[PDB]
Amino acid sequence: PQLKKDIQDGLLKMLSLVLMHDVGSITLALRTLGSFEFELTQFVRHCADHFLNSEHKEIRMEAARTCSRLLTPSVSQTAVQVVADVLSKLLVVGITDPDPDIRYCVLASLDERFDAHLAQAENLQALFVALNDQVFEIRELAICTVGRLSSMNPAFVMPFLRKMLIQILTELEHSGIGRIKEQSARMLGHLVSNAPRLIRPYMEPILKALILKLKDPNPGVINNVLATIGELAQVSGLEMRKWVDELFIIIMDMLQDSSLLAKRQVALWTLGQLVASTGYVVEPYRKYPTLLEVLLNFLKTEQNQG
Amino acid sequence: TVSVALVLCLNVGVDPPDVVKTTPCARLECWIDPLSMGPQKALETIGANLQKQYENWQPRARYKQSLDPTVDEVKKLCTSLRRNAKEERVLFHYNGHGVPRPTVNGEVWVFNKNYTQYIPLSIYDLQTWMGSPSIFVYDCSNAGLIVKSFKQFALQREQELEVSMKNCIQLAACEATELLPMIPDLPADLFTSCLTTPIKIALRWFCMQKCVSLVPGVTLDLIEKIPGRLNDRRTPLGELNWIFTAITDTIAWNVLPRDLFQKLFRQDLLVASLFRNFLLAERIMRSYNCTPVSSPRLPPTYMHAMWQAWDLAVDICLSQLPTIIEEGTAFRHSPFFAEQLTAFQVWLTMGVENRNPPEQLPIVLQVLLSQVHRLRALDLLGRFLDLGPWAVSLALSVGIFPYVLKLLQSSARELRPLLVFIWAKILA
Amino acid sequence: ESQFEMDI
Amino acid sequence: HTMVVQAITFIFKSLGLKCVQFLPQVMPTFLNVIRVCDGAIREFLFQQLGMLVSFVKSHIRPYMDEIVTLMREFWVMNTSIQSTIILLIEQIVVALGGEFKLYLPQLIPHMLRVFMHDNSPGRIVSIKLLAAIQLFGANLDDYLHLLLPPIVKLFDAPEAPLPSRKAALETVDRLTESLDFTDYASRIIHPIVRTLDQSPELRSTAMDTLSSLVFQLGKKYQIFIPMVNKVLVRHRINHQRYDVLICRIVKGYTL
Repeated sequence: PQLKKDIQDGLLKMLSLVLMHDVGSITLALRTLGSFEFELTQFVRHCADHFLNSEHKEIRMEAARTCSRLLTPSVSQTAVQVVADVLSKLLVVGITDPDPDIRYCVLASLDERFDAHLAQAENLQALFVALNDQVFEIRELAICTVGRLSSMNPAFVMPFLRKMLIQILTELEHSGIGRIKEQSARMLGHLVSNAPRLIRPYMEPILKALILKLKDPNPGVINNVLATIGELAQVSGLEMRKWVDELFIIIMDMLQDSSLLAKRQVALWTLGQLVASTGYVVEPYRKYPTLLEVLLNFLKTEQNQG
Repeated sequence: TVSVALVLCLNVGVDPPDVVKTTPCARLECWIDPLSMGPQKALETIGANLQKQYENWQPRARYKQSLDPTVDEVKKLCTSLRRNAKEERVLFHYNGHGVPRPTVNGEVWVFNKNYTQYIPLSIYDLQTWMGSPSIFVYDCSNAGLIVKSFKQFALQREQELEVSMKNCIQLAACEATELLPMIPDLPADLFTSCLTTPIKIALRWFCMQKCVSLVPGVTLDLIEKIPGRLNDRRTPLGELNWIFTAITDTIAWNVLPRDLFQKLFRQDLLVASLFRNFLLAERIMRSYNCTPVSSPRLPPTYMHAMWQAWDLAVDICLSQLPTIIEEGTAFRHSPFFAEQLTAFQVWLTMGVENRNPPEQLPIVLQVLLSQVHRLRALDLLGRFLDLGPWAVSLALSVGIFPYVLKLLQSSARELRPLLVFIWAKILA
Repeated sequence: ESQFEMDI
Repeated sequence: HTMVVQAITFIFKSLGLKCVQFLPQVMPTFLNVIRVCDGAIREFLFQQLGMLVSFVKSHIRPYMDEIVTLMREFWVMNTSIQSTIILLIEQIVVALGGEFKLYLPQLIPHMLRVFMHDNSPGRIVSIKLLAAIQLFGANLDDYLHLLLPPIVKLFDAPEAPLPSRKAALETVDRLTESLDFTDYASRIIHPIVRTLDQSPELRSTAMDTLSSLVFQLGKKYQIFIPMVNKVLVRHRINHQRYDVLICRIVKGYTL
């Protein structure tokens, strides 16, 4: 520690020069300026372009995240403008770059302190464009950020959320079965978790849509729908009490046939959430006595202690 | 605008020979089905509802009617309209109903109640008679053909004078290449209806076509039974009217140029009503082969994202509607205006002078009407006008200035300090 | 002046 | 068969719309034959049903449900039945001035399986279906998010046949002028840029398609410029509309 006040200073008098001058050296300067104990912003703002002239995945990912971290040291409006410029340029690098992980890293770099910058529609449109991507995780980040912005900008974001809900339901009802269907059910779950304010008005439509999926026949898809139902129970609370009977019947039918389905843990957890959130805690063992065996027999058959 | 012409080319519901229509093509007119009544009522009640529906727009206007115009009734009507409105505009309506469809010449077919008893009238004659400026409403099966014909003949008049045109407004149902489709759900006078009761018409169209479960329990029976006077905000109709006008004016101010917006939507009540309803009807009517047509150079306002909020304003309001009608439930005020004022405050909170200016200044203009949201709007304006001088000038350009000026005729001395503060900044 | 009714 | 049916068709042709006097009597049985007859003559009957559709259009509205059902049941991607079904789809789009949107979602899950199954060298199965999708126009306002991914995957592949490459690029261009693709802009332009550095056969084509998108995006197109141009410069590729539009955009003067 005793030499740090010198060593880092010396490194700066190198690193700054290496930031100006070279793609490899500038990449090193970025990576080692971010990771280390330094105290440059104008240099990183232009090195954001210089690290791009490279074909290495790790360089792109780590240097993008490092430029994101470095350009937010102290945020003020000038810092907001600089970070917005460079992060938009990195999102443009995202569309230039077919790599999923680089795009995910760039989008996840968006710290919550810049939410005010995203409050304006001129900047929320960038997130709505980010929703228009082919990768699940990027769209998950976009939904989370947009739903967080829902606290501030209803006039801008409410139609976005409604359009996404309608689109996702249409995709689930029309796009057929596949990995994309599982991703779509997960998308609806993320939208529900991040948008309780809209789903609560529209709980009955979305709940009917979710119920019909399970009542139709597809492992994973049924699992995503079931987890989404449990999440809706968490969000809604007492609203689903009228449906608790049918929902418990469906889930117990699954658990009895758990030997033929994936993630019985999800169904058990879903019953727990449903009864805990709706208040049906003691009716089922009278209405549905068999559960008194199952919850006990599960402890002598299933070998996963989780 | 002075005077209005109501030209009724009704051959007592007799179909033309040049069409062969399906069984559910007995489409009403003016919410009246003339096929169930004879000439004395099939021709009269339509005119009665036209008169009522248009007095609802401007009762002051000199309304004149012409049922079964043959030759001389046309000339007397348009001559009288010229005399009353030698310099001002003259509104002029069409239906194109009855026996054979409107043609390029401008004929009428109501001479002696027959397919063959037609009259070779000319558009050039009417344009010569209408030497003054003019407004036209073409609600026809081939209304775009009539628009193209009228543009060409008005251009002919302009060429003849150079070797009324260039001060003309035209609105129409469809394009010349696209006839009105045989949709039973629509009334026959589609373009008269949609510009007349746009609220319930848009509600019905979306209830039929927006195949979404977001608003369960709402059907067309409820839409036909909504209480309200389009200004009584205690019912859905007043709130929906206010919100729809606010949305349309906001999108037009954001999108349309100032040279046309500041004249069409400000210098005449009926022109503003027709154009607002026309943009909403355009959003409805583009969905099928009924491409609307218009005279002024107006970009496609329907594409604007704020129209999505329109659906939300519907989605909330209709969610209350089944008990508003059946159970008489008092309407709950929509959060639309509060949300948009929050958006205005968000733009203010950005603290940047030269982003794109606030899109919600027309919303503020139409929120200064009533106290319950005018107070928030006035506080927001006080915050806004402390920005650079552009914030002042734009407040004059939007049209907020006349409304705040009008608000400075009240006796609310508890409110006057804020109003004088704001008005002192707007006039700077 | 105004195109709407105002609480004035 | 062809001696009877054609005569009826000829009479209907000679009657035009006047054949509506007989359609309540004839068409219910005619459709029944389509459900019962052998496939080889079933295709010919589908073609003659298309002829009748072209004849009358709106007057077979009450029969359109059964027509769509019959089309969907026998949709097995056979080249003959596929071309016949596409002809019927185009004819029904012409007939349905404002009601095709109520029958399009009935066809989407049967179209999504066409693109992502066939791998023939530019077979008519995909190309003529893409032409049909071009013909839809404004009806794709609430459904392009369903059909766009497989259409994109046709040219996105590295070994796409040239008919499958120009198609889904000319198709995007033709739909671009009438539809707003701002929401779909990323998912469209990025996989197009993936193929700009591929074979020269598309050098103009994709760029021409991009030109239309450019005109709609304007200022927004300054997220696609560094992606698109830096791959275009890898080869000698130009397009005058694209060049003048980009000059206008960067200059900020689009008049």
